[PDB]
Amino acid sequence: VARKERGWRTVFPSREFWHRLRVIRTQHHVEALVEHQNGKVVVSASTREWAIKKHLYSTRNVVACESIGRVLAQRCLEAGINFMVYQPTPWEAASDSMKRLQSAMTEGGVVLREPQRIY
Amino acid sequence: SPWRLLGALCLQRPPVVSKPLTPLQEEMASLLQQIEIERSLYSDHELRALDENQRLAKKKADLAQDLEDMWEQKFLQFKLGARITEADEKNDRTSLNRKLDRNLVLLVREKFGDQDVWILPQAEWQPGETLRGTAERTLATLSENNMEAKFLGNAPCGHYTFKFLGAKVFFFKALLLTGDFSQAGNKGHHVWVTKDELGDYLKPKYLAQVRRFVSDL
Amino acid sequence: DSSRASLTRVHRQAYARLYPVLLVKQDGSTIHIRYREPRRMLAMP
Amino acid sequence: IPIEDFITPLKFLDKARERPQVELTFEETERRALLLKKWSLYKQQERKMERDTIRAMLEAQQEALEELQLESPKLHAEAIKRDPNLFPFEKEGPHYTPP
Amino acid sequence: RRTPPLGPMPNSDIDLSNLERLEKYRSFDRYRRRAEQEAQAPHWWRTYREYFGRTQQLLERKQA
Amino acid sequence: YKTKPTHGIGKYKHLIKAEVRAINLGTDYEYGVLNIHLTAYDMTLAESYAQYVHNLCNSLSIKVEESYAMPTKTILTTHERVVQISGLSATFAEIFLEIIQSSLPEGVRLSVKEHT
RNA sequence: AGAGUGUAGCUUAAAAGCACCCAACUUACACUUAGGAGAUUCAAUUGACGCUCUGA
Repeated sequence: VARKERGWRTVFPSREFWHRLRVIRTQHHVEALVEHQNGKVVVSASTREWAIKKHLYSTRNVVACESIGRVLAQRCLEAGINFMVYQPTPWEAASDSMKRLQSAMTEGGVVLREPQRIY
Repeated sequence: SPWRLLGALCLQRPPVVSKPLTPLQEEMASLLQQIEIERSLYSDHELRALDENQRLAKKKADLAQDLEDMWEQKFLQFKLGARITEADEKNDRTSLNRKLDRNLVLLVREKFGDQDVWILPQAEWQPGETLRGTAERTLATLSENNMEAKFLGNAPCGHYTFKFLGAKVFFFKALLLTGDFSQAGNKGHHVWVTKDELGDYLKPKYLAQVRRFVSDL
Repeated sequence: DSSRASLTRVHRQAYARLYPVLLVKQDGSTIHIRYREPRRMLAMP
Repeated sequence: IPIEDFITPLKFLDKARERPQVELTFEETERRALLLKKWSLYKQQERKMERDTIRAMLEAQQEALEELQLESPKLHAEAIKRDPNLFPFEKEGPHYTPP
Repeated sequence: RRTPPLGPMPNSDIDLSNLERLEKYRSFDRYRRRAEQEAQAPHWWRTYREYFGRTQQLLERKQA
Repeated sequence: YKTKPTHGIGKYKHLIKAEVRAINLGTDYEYGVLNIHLTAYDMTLAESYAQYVHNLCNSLSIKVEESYAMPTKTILTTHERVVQISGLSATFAEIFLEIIQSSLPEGVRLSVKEHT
């Protein structure tokens, strides 16, 4: 029922969501965020974290993104969050590690598409 | 202050022979030849080898080996010029063919009175002389030959100033195009050095620091 | 460092085989080159 | 005249049937992977070496021009002057067998 | 009637005479990174944010 | 707006340069445009060495105007690659040329010829 | 002998981020994608290990 910021049509990304999944792939680390429109990071999962980093071979590969997708999805089911928006750039859309990340999220339990606002 | 005005030069030989490969470069080169073959597209040499013996099997059922054999024996005809005139000599330090795959540097004994120093070859300049022309005069003076070198610019390369009367020492860098180095068994003490003997022949701080502008590769 | 620009491969894809045929122009100077029909040595008269 | 030679020859179309077979094993691609990994190691160490040489020699020549400037204020003006002998500058690549 | 800016203007310190000597954004992603960093900084104009807003561990971890 | 202190906060055309002899005047000296021809009997060593030159030049902050190639010749075939360069220093002429000298693979020659 | 000292290239980063390299698309570059390598000199804020500058 709550408002989404409907506007922002000339600017990337759109602010029309309640929760956004924002992947930050650095040189060394894959990072995954779940945010509000406020910018309040609700649920994160980075490989800069000893609980997940030590079970990985390399913190940047497709295995790192499937791992951070399983871990992020399990962390978000227990936060009462079931609907994100993931809006990628058209090269990051067609990357293998984000297709593997999205398949990890959808198989985890999270639908990557928000329901409409009830007016 | 009376400055003892000193110019010099650091002479270079470009290697005519290429360096040998790393064994890791051997495995990578072999791998690139394999995967290079794997993506090629029907060379006529095998079209004149593969289907031709199929058609000869069809004719016998009812020459590429000579080309390869002639190429093999003609490969056995011309012996290669050996890349190592380096270990057989082992003491021809004055000769220009001491090494072939590395750079070679001219390096001359000088006997002074207060000193007695093995020195990268110098000259004495005049304020009327150009520093590049100081090094050009340095070329055909000390060796007494008919070489052909080549400079690059009036930019210097390495400066070292020692006193005991002020002084300064300027190090340029030349490059041998060719050489008509006549009578290589000179009375002078020029020695060609790869890199390692420069830390052997040259001890002090004005001479153990030449290799930081010697093109080491 | 005379081996950096040597570890190559044909960067095209519509290319046939090439073979490491040693070439001499006139001077007894052998260079490894790739040419059609696997020759071993060359000399230009 | 804009005539180049990147145009592909027409014969490379029809008989493309000599090698459709590309099969390998596990350990062949493992050793191929170790060659790419350790070869990027080797090449990275190489450009660390060359970057060290450009840094060392470039600071060497800048320190040299500073000392030549402060010990001769009429020679660093001509040390910057360029040579007209570097228009037709050439060097052929190295060989194997000396003549 | 120009009035002078209150704080420092953006795009001031990078504004040089030789832009072709300045290395550029080769991508879209780097501009998105720097651009989000400039979004999060406190500014002096009116912005959207005003209105809508030990050693053994590294030892065993490195060996681990 | 023209009277507000944030006037011209959104302007950008001074930040894009949306648009030959040598410059050797009195102290700051630099070559004009150049040409570096690479001739070889190999497409591979000439193309790949032109790559190594071009990535050196981008790794040493040099304007590289073009990197085109010249047509071949019926002879064996001789291949050429032209990698243009504009603007060097006194030290950087020497230090820049010594690496191109000291990195040639096999029999491929150079040229520091200029334009026209 | 003294002085300045000190995280991988750079950091008023605290084991990070940019830098960097190979492979692929590109003539090539660039983008992008797949990978790779990385470090807080050694002991108790302090001394001693390595570098730079000034000395003989």
